[PDB]
Amino acid sequence: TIDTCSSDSPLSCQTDNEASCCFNSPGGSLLQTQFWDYDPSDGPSDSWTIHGLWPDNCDGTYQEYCDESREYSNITSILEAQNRTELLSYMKEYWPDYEGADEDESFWEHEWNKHGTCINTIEPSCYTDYYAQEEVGDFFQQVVDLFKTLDSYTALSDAGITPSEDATYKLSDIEDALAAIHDGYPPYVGCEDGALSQLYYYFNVKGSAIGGTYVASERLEDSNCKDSGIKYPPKYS
Ligand SMILES: *[C@@H]1O[C@H](CO)[C@@H](O[C@@H]2O[C@H](CO)[C@@H](O)[C@H](O)[C@H]2NC(C)=O)[C@H](O)[C@H]1NC(C)=O
Ligand SMILES: *[C@@H]1O[C@H](CO)[C@@H](O)[C@H](O)[C@H]1NC(C)=O
Repeated sequence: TIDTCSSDSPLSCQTDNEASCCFNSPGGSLLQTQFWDYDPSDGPSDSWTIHGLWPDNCDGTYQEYCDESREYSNITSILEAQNRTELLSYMKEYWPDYEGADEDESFWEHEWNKHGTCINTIEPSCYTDYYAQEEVGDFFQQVVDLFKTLDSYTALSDAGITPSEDATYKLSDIEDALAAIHDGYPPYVGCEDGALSQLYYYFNVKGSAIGGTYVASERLEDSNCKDSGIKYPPKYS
C-alpha cells in the first residue's frame, strides 16, 4: 500500500523542500472542492456533493493532465476490481454528475485524468507492493475521506444559513460559517447566477496526499459572489 511518512513531515507550500513521495510539490495546495447542484438537483436535499481534489501550485496556478500513461476510461471497473464497492456506492450518491448516474463515469474519469495524475505523491513509485491502478482507487477513497470532514451544509445551517426560496445571504456570513469547519480559513465561495454553487477548501499536506495530514490553509482565490443578495436555492424545490 502507499508509503507512510512521518507525522512531523514538512508542510507543503509553507516550507521549502524537494518533491518526493513525502512532499507535495509543485502541487502543494490541495483543494477539496464541492458543488451545490439545484437545477438540476442531485445528492441529498441537505448535503453538498463532491466536485474533486485538486493540486494547485503554491501561487494558485495549477498543472492539469500530468500523465497520459495513467489516464483511464474505466474508473468504475477499476474500483470494482479493487472491491471498493462501498466507495463506489458512496460516489454514486455524493459524487454525482448532475446530468445523471450514466454520466458519473465520464465525470470521475475527468477528475482522475485532469487532477489526480498531477498529485506527485500518488505515483506508483510511492507504493510498496504496488498493484496496477492502486493509486486510482486510493485517490477516490482519499477525496471521500476529506469530503466527509467538510460538511458545508451543516456548517452553514448551524450559522442560520439554510436553502430558501426567499431569504438571501451575505458573503461574509457564508465565509465565517464555513471557516468554522476549516480552522478559521474560509473556502473559496463560488456563485452562479447569484446563487451559491461551489466551494474550494484549501489545504497544505504533511506527508503523502494519501494518508498524510491535511492542514487547513488560506484560500488562493476569494469569491466571485456579490457581497450580499446571495441565493441558496432549495434542492428538488
Ligand atoms: C482499466 O483500463 C486500463 C487501461 O487500459 C487497464 O490497464 C491495462 O490493462 C491492459 C489489458 O489487460 C494491460 O495489458 C495494460 O498493461 C494495462 N495498462 C496499464 C497502464 O496498467 C486496466 O486493466 C483496466 N482495469 C479494469 C479493471 O478493467
Ligand atoms: C478483490 O477480491 C478479489 C477476489 O477475492 C481478489 O482476487 C483481489 O485481489 C481483491 N483486490 C483487492 C485490492 O482487494
